[PDB]
This record gives sequence, C-alpha cells and structure tokens, in this order.
Amino acid sequence: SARTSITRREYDEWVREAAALGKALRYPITEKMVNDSAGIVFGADQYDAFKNGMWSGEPYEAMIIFESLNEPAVDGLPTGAAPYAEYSGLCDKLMIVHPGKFCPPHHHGRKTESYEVVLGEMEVFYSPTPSAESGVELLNFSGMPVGSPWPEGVALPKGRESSYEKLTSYVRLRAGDPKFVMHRKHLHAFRCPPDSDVPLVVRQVSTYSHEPTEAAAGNHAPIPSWLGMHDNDFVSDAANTGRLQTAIS
Amino acid sequence: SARTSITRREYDEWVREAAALGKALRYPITEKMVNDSAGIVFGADQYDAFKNGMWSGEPYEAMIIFESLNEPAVDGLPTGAAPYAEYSGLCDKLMIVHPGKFCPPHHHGRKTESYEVVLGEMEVFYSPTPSAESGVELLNFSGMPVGSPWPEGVALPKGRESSYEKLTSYVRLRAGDPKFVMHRKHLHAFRCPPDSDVPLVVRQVSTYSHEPTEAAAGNHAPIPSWLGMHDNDFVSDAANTGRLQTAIS
Amino acid sequence: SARTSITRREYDEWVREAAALGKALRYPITEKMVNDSAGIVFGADQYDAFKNGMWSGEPYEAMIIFESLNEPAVDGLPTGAAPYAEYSGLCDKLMIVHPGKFCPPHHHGRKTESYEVVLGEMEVFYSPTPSAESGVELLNFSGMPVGSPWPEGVALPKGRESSYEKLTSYVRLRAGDPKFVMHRKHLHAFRCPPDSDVPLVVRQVSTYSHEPTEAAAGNHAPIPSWLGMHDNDFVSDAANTGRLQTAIS
Amino acid sequence: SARTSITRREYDEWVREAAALGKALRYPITEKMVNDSAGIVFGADQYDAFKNGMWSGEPYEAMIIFESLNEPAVDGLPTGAAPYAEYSGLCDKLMIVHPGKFCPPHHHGRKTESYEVVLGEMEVFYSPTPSAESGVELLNFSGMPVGSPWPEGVALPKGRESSYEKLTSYVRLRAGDPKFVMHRKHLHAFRCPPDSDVPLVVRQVSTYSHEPTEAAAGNHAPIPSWLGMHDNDFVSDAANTGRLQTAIS
Ligand SMILES: O=C[C@@H](O)[C@@H](O)[C@@H](O)CO
Ligand SMILES: O=C[C@@H](O)[C@@H](O)[C@@H](O)CO
Ligand SMILES: O=C[C@@H](O)[C@@H](O)[C@@H](O)CO
Ligand SMILES: O=C[C@@H](O)[C@@H](O)[C@@H](O)CO
Ligand SMILES: OC[C@@H]1O[C@@H](O)[C@@H](O)[C@H]1O
Ligand SMILES: OC[C@@H]1O[C@@H](O)[C@@H](O)[C@H]1O
Ligand SMILES: OC[C@@H]1O[C@@H](O)[C@@H](O)[C@H]1O
Ligand SMILES: OC[C@@H]1O[C@@H](O)[C@@H](O)[C@H]1O
Ligand SMILES: OC[C@@H]1O[C@@H](O)[C@@H](O)[C@H]1O
Ligand SMILES: OC[C@@H]1O[C@@H](O)[C@@H](O)[C@H]1O
Ligand SMILES: OC[C@@H]1O[C@@H](O)[C@@H](O)[C@H]1O
Ligand SMILES: OC[C@@H]1O[C@@H](O)[C@@H](O)[C@H]1O
Ligand SMILES: OC[C@@H]1O[C@@H](O)[C@@H](O)[C@H]1O
Ligand SMILES: OC[C@@H]1O[C@@H](O)[C@@H](O)[C@H]1O
Ligand SMILES: OC[C@@H]1O[C@@H](O)[C@@H](O)[C@H]1O
Ligand SMILES: OC[C@@H]1O[C@@H](O)[C@@H](O)[C@H]1O
Ligand SMILES: O[C@@H]1[C@H](O)[C@@H](O)OC[C@@H]1O
Ligand SMILES: O[C@@H]1[C@H](O)[C@@H](O)OC[C@@H]1O
Ligand SMILES: O[C@@H]1[C@H](O)[C@@H](O)OC[C@@H]1O
Ligand SMILES: O[C@@H]1[C@H](O)[C@@H](O)OC[C@@H]1O
Ligand SMILES: [Co+2]
Ligand SMILES: [Co+2]
Ligand SMILES: [Co+2]
Ligand SMILES: [Co+2]
Repeated sequence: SARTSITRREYDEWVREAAALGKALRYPITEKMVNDSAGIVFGADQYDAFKNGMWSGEPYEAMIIFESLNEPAVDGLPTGAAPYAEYSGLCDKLMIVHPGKFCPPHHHGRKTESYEVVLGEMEVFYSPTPSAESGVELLNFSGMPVGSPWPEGVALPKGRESSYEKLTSYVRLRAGDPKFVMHRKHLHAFRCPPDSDVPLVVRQVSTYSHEPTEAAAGNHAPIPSWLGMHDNDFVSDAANTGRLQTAIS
Repeated sequence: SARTSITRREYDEWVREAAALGKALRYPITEKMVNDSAGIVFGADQYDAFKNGMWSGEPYEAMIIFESLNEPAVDGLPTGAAPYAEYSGLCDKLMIVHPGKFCPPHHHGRKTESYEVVLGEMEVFYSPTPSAESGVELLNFSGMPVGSPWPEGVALPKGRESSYEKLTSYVRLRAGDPKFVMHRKHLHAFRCPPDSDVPLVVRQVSTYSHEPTEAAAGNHAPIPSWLGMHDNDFVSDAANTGRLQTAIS
Repeated sequence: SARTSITRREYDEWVREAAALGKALRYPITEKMVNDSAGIVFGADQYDAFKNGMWSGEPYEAMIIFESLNEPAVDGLPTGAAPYAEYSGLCDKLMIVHPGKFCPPHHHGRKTESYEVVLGEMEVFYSPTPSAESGVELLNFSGMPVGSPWPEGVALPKGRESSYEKLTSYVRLRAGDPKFVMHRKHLHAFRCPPDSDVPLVVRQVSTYSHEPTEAAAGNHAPIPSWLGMHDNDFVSDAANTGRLQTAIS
Repeated sequence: SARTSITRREYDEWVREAAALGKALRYPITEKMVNDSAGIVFGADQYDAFKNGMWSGEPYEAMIIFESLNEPAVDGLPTGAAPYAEYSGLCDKLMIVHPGKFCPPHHHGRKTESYEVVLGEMEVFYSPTPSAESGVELLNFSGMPVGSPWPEGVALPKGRESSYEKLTSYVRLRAGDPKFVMHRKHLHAFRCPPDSDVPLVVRQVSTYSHEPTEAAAGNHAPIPSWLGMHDNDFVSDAANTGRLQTAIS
C-alpha cells in the first residue's frame, strides 16, 4: 500500500488549487510557474502523504513552491565579486504547506531566507547555532535569536523524527508579524499546524536559490562555478532524492 | 505660495491612509514602519505637490515607502566576501505612488531591484545601458531589455523634465505580470498614471538598501565600510537633499 | 464505472479547499458553514464529475455554496405582510464553481438573486421572460435585460443539454462589474469557463432561501406557511433529487 | 472657526482614498458610485470633523457609503404584495468609518440590516427593544440579542451624547464573525474605535434603502407610494438635515 508516486489527478488538484489560492492572495503566479516541479514530495516514503490526502492532517514532508523570481543579480557586479556572488541574488517564492505537513530539516551554505506569513500560521523549528564550515572564517553581525522551546505534542513524520533533534529553537509566526530572517548555514524546518482550517501560505524572500532540479534543468549559468551548484543540505538522506523530481504516474 | 514643507495633518493623512491601504493588500506593516520617514518629497520645490494634494493628478516627485526588511545578510559569509557584501543583502518595501506622481530618475551603484505591481499600473522609465563606473570591469549576464518607446503625452515635473532625457526605454507593468528586474547602475524612474482611480502600490524586492536617512540614523554597521555608505544617485540635484528628510510643520 | 457518490476524501478536499479559498478572498466563513451540505451534486449521474475530478474541465452540474446569512427578516413586519414575507428576507452566500461545471437551469417563484464575481469569470445563461404563474397578476418595474446571444462552443452536461434550450440570453460577468440582478421567476444557470485557471467564486445576495435540505433540516419556521416550503424549480428532473443531499461514501 | 462645509479637496481625498481602499478589499466600486453623495456628514456642527481631519480620532458623526445595489425586487411579486414590498428589496453597501467617528443613532421603520466587518473592528450600540409603531400589530420571530453593557470610556460627539442614551446594548464585531442582523425598528449606531490603525470597513446587506437624497434624486418609483418615501429616523434632529447632502465648498 506504500505509495511510490502521485497520480496525475492528485498532483494537478493539489497544485492547481494551490495556484488559485495564491492568486486570491495576490501573489503573481504566471502560467509557467504552475508546473510539474511545483509540488514537492521529500522522499519515496513521503508519497504516502497522498494515501489519505493533503487534508488528513498527518505528519509528512511535502509542500508546494511557486517561484516568481530567482535573479542572479550578477549584472553590474565588479569582477572581483564573482567568487562571492553565489551568496547574493534575489529569489521570491510562495510556499504552501497543508495541515500537519512539513518543509523538512535542512540548511543552506549560501542562501539566507526570510519569511512573511500570508495565510494561516507558521511553526518554525531551527538551530540558533550555524553549521560550522570546515576550516574557514565567517562573518557575524546579528546571529539568530534563541527563540522558545518547542510546544508539547508536535507530531513528526514517522521515520524522520531524529532529523529534527537539533532544531531545538521554536517560533510561531503569524500574518502581520515582522519579517523573520533565517541566516544561511542554520538548520531549519517548518510546518502548518495540524488543526489549521487553511493551508499555510508563506512568502519567502531570499538570496539566489541554487537548485539543479527538474524544472530548473535549462538555464544558462551566470557564472561558471554556478553550473550544477547545489545549496540544499537535508538532515535526512531520505529527503534528498525526491526533492529534485516528483514521481507523477 | 510655494510650499516649503508639509503640515502634520497633511503628512499623517497621506501616510496613515497609505499604511491602511497596504494592510488591506496584505503587506505586513508594523507600527514602527509607519513613521515620519515613510512619506518622501524629493526636493523643496516638490512640496508644492500638497498645494492641490495627492489626488490632483499633477506631476510631482513624491512617494511613500514602507520598509519591512533590510537585512544585511552578512552572517555566515566567508570573510573574503566582506568587500562585496554591500551588493547583496535583502530588502522588502511597499511603495505607494499617487496619480501623476513620480519616483524620480536615479540609479544605484550597488542595489539591484525588482518590481511586483499589487494595485494600479506602473509606468517605468529607464536606460537599458548601465552607468559605466570609472575604470573597473563589471560582470554581465542578462543585461536589461530594450523595452518600448515612451507613449505620447507623459507630463513630467516642472523644472525637472531634463532629468528624464536618458531614461528612453519604457514598460508598463500590471498586477500579475512577471517580476521585473532593474539591474544596479541603471537609470530608472516610474509613475502612477494620472488617470488612475487608485494609488499605484508596488512590492519592491531588492538587495540591501544603503540609506543614511532620518529614520535610518540609528543602526550598528554590519561591516565597517557600510557606515555612512550612500547608494542613491539622483539625476536631479534638487531631488537629492529632501530625500533624506521630510519637512513636517 | 458510473459514480453513485463521492468519497469522504474527495468531498473534504473539495469543500475544505474551497472554504480556504473563500477565506483568502475575505468571505466570512465560520466552522458551521463548512459541512456535508456545502458541496452540491445535482443528480446521481452528475457524480461522474469526480471520475476525473473538479479540475478536468468537463461539463457537469455540481457546485459549492457557503451560506453566511439566511435571515427571514420577519421581525418588525406588520401582520398584514405575513403572506408576502416569503418573497423578502436576506440571504448571503459564496458560490464556488470549478472549470466547465454548472449551477443547473432553474427558477425560483419567490427568490430574487444578485451576483458579484469575486474571482474568475461568470457565464450566465437565462430567459429574459418570466415563468408565468397560473392565473395571477404580477408586478413589473425593470424586467430583465435581453443580453447577448450565447457565444459559440459551450459544452453542456451530457444528458441535460435540452434543459438549457430556453435560457437563450447570455452575459459574461467579471470582478468589478456592476451587480447583476436575476429576478424571481426567471430561468437561469451559470458556469465557470472550462479554460479558467481558477475556480469561479461569486458572492450571491438574494432574498430568503427556502430550502428544506439536509443541513437546513433543523430550524423553527418564522411563519407557519414557510415550514417545508420549497422554492427551487429545476428544469431537469434529474437535478432535483440530489440537490438536497450529497451521497458521501 | 466652526466649519460649515467641506472643501472640494478635503472631500475628494476622503472619498477617493476610501474608494481605493474599497477596491483593495475587493468591493465592486464603479465610477458612478464614487460621487459627491458618498461622503456623509450628519449635521452642520459635524463639519468640524474636518477641523483636525479624519485621522484625529475625535468623536464626530460622519461616514462614507458606496452603494453597489439597491434593488426594489418588485418584479415578479404578486400584486397583493404591493403594500408590503417596501419592507423587502436588496441593498448592498460598503461603509467606511474613520477612528472615533460614528454612524449616528437612528432606526428604520422598514429596513432590516446585516453587518460583515471587512477591515478593522466595529463597535455597535443599539436598543434590543423595537420602536413601537402607533397602533399596529407586528410580527416577531428572533427579536434582538440583549448583548453586553457598553465598555467604559466611549467618547461621544459633543452636543449629541444624549442621542445615545437608549442604545444600551453593545457588541464588538470583527472580521470573520457571523453576520450580525439589525432588525428594522431598532435603534442603532456604531463607530470605529479611536485607537484603530485602519478605517473601519463594513459590508452592509439590507432590504431596500428608501432615501430621497441628492444622488438618489433621479429614479423612477417602482411602486407609487415609494415616491418620496423616507425611512431614516435619526434620534438627533441635528443629524437629519445634512444627511441628504454634503456641503462642498
Ligand atoms: O526553507 C525553505 C527553502 O529552502 C525553500 O526555497 C526550498 O528550498 C525548501 O526545500
Ligand atoms: O527605485 C526605487 C528604490 O530605489 C526605492 O527603494 C527608493 O530608494 C527610491 O527613492
Ligand atoms: O442561482 C443559484 C441560487 O439559487 C443558489 O442559492 C442555489 O439555490 C443554486 O442551487
Ligand atoms: O445603519 C446604517 C444604514 O442605515 C446606512 O445604510 C445609512 O442609512 C446610515 O445613515
Ligand atoms: O496549468 C498548468 C498545468 O498545471 C500543472 O499541473 C502543470 O503540470 C501544468 O501542466
Ligand atoms: O480531510 C480529507 C479526508 O479526511 C481526513 O480524515 C483524511 O483522512 C482525508 O481522507
Ligand atoms: O554545534 C553547533 C552547530 O549548531 C548545530 O546546528 C549543529 O549542526 C552544529 O553545526
Ligand atoms: O501610527 C504611527 C504614527 O503615524 C505616522 O504619521 C508616524 O509619524 C507616527 O507618528
Ligand atoms: O482630487 C482632490 C482635489 O481635486 C483635484 O482637482 C485637486 O486639485 C484636489 O484639490
Ligand atoms: O552612455 C551609456 C550609459 O547609459 C546611459 O544611462 C548613460 O547614463 C551612460 O552612463
Ligand atoms: O471543517 C469542518 C468539516 O469539514 C467539512 O468536510 C465538513 O464535513 C465538516 O465535517
Ligand atoms: O486537472 C486534474 C486532472 O487533469 C485533468 O485532465 C483531469 O482529467 C484530472 O484527472
Ligand atoms: O414563454 C415565456 C416564459 O419565458 C420562458 O422562460 C418560458 O419558461 C415561459 O415561462
Ligand atoms: O472619481 C469620481 C469623482 O470623485 C468623487 O469625488 C466624485 O465627486 C466624482 O467627481
Ligand atoms: O492624524 C492626522 C493629524 O494628527 C491628529 O493629531 C489630527 O489632529 C490630525 O491633524
Ligand atoms: O421602550 C421600548 C422601545 O425600545 C427603546 O428603543 C425605545 O425607543 C422604545 O421605543
Ligand atoms: O525534544 C523536542 C523534539 O523532539 C526535538 O527534535 O527538538 C527539541 C524538542 O524539545
Ligand atoms: O522624448 C521623450 C522624453 O521627453 C525623454 O525624456 O525620453 C525619451 C522620450 O521619447
Ligand atoms: O442554441 C444555443 C443553446 O444550445 C441553447 O440551449 O440556447 C440558445 C443557444 O443559442
Ligand atoms: O451610560 C452609557 C452611555 O452613556 C449611554 O448612552 O448608554 C448606556 C451606557 O452604559
Ligand atoms: Co531553506
Ligand atoms: Co531605485
Ligand atoms: Co437560483
Ligand atoms: Co441603519
């Protein structure tokens, strides 16, 4: 019974409804943005999320992302900035997470994110300490706030509870709150509360998103080194594979 | 009769109504964001915009900006990126321009912008060619699109028509359009059409905004060189002065 | 293969997503409003709409209705108005119709409706002539506008094409248009265009809705005669039955 | 210093900004709806509201109303309903009240209202007992809820505090709450809290609005008796006069 993919109908209903919800909330979703890469399922064992559906409230790692911008911002940069340009750029995405579902534990070496809740409430789990890079000095300025301890009773995905162990800091964001920054190199994950009557909708503004995915397999590289560059490190190895392509049957 | 400032009542009605409009459109406006620096008047001779008011449709250079984010994004950066970090960072602002009014001709040496129209329509004027920097190689990737010629009959601010001479390329953006990128070092300006029944509301996502203004006079500098760093070059000298502080009587 | 009901999962995903879309558009949807009567399927042979789903674009008669108000407005009425009070009252509902789907041909003897498109576009089909009531004088004031002829290529539900024969007048309504009135005793139906990227969402403001349905089976009758009073006359007999209760398996 | 009218500029800025706010909130505001009758000032001594402006927070009786529908709903009615048709009909309006301002104490003999808060919060004051009509039996069904006592510290308009004496019941409505019904013949008034950061925006759905005002002076009467029929009874005589026409200088 363990699902190994998502049917074309399950996929379209999930993604097209999400796109409509996005438009209702005034996010600029174009036709190209609504594709077979928008709906993400993090790992083969997470396809079981569609056993009972996106409204079951069950804890699984899957989400939708509509990307309206992923600008390298390389034009006009002095040549000397070429080796550090990968830490910059501008990316705008709308993220939709259903009740109980999660964006899994991971960190980026180059990308810094910010969250703006548009609908529902966002429960963020993260590590206030950066993931030290092997022998290399890093800049510091504000660091990350310690936050609060996890509330009791958070249901985690079966077979991936341990991937959340280090994301000890917690914060619950709501529409209207100040923008929340997630510095690069910091472990983070988030979910929509299981009792939510609406999907969690969040506007993410971050630096460039290096992701040689399926729908991202067809773009000239602004800088040589950027080609094939990956910047997503999932704590769970099971969440790495299926992140770059959803199995639609 | 030439106004030299804006009365406290004229200012508050302009800025508080704009903040409410922003909230209606779901932009996360906090209390701190609604201040005496949000309403901008570009030059002493532009205060005459309040002679007949923000609904006269007359061409003047004045606008409102609510900044929800201006993150240096320096944390986690390798030390070697310190000299180029100023070209990165993340800034999120909501801009409100009334009928006939303009955000004046200017360019940034370090900041790259992107526009998302939320309400009304945006008429952008710009130069598809970058403002060459004295003896220094720059990176290139996509450059700027040539766009279209200006439509006929655009009323420019009296005494500043020449500042628009070089911004020969034109594009009209609407809600739902793809995000529009304005690369750093490119001259640009924009206005709300004079016949618009609503103020132009635009979400701007850009790299860090270096602006030692009035409300920005009180923040630790992430990197030494950033202190007192200016990154706004207005074509009109008249628009430089009053950009950093609105005279409220 | 002919579906005879809708599964609990198909129902909830359809109705809960619709409720979320409604909230995003600012319609006041309460918990009680999201129930097993909100999703309507007009006839046993229309359950096949869930063969390929609400995003197939296929022509079927099914829709969702969230009722926020159905006030008799009997309080304060002079006793003499008791026999005509049934033509008054106030009803506020949000209607959601998916691509290609229809609200089937029908007329009301007592209820007058009005439409306000919130999202998408509404294609209304109707008869500009009232359905004459057996021997009884009726008041007239504005009547209904003749409208336009049907555009070519409208796909109707298989086995119910004839029910649309008399609804010869056509009008396409969009968000922002003047409110459109549908006088009582006039045949009407409507659909969401099959090529729409979003479900059609319409705010309906009408006089009292007399409907002894499933979720409506439990309310004191303001006036004696109102008890068990029906006011929905479907052109297709097949659309009458399943209108009062959706078969959820 | 006692203002006796509102300047053309004060009026337009108030009304045009309100119309834009309405559009942002998705209310279908057409060009005709934005006129010189939309902004209402209840009495000559209330023009002082523009002494310090709509953002002063001072208690004054003035508001804006955009009417999208006022349908007699007479078509299709049996002739015998002619004498009671005036209690029916359908009216849809968007009401905008600024901080501290009020819609003054009044009751309608024929019109029953309902409120839906779209933005901000609405503080309603009313009498749970109907205004008995001289020798005439009236129907009853749900009556009005007793509500709660007034919170302490409500600032009333100077020179009109007594008009509120009988409106002893209180209820505070917010966006998302169930629709609130105000039965005909019941005294009612409401205000936007003085500390609100946004104007109060409310969708009103009611039966026909009989109002021989300024912008309403030019429509055929559906039924003979309706001609010149008035249905607004203000507790304060000072609020009656200027209700039908705003003095714009
Ligand atoms: O935190 C989430 C961000 O990394 C998103 O843009 C995706 O990469 C999550 O997989
Ligand atoms: O183009 C406009 C941007 O530069 C804004 O953030 C302001 O700096 C305009 O003065
Ligand atoms: O035209 C549609 C209205 O009658 C709705 O309230 C429902 O009764 C449609 O079945
Ligand atoms: O309660 C307010 C309603 O009566 C409105 O439509 C206006 O008539 C208020 O003057
Ligand atoms: O609307 C675009 C279509 O819908 C999405 O499911 C994409 O797969 C694309 O095929
Ligand atoms: O909410 C949709 C349905 O109800 C829930 O119980 C899930 O199991 C799913 O099948
Ligand atoms: O131990 C300090 C750092 O913070 C935690 O997130 C760990 O991953 C480690 O990299
Ligand atoms: O709501 C905040 C106040 O309104 C704005 O006018 C700011 O000046 C601040 O004083
Ligand atoms: O729109 C507001 C008023 O009308 C316009 O004519 C301007 O002059 C201003 O005074
Ligand atoms: O002449 C090429 C460049 O483009 C234009 O914008 C000028 O400012 C110049 O700097
Ligand atoms: O959220 C309320 C639940 O969802 C809807 O499916 C209703 O059936 C009700 O059971
Ligand atoms: O849009 C969802 C899927 O795609 C359409 O082709 C329908 O058949 C349905 O199965
Ligand atoms: O024939 C005139 C009327 O208009 C049409 O709608 C028919 O139903 C009939 O009742
Ligand atoms: O936009 C319509 C104009 O604005 C409002 O002030 C009305 O008076 C009308 O003249
Ligand atoms: O909010 C606008 C200004 O500030 C308030 O104090 C009022 O007096 C008005 O003049
Ligand atoms: O005294 C009962 C009624 O209720 C109150 O509102 C009074 O106006 C009176 O008409
Ligand atoms: O123990 C809780 C959770 O299971 C873990 O992953 O993070 C810390 C939290 O308190
Ligand atoms: O001449 C027009 C305008 O006055 C100038 O500033 O830019 C080019 C345009 O065609
Ligand atoms: O023939 C078309 C349609 O099939 C019918 O039901 O109504 C009139 C229209 O022109
Ligand atoms: O006394 C308060 C108010 O002044 C009066 O008008 O209504 C009752 C309330 O408690
Ligand atoms: Co991330
Ligand atoms: Co700029
Ligand atoms: Co109907
Ligand atoms: Co009233």
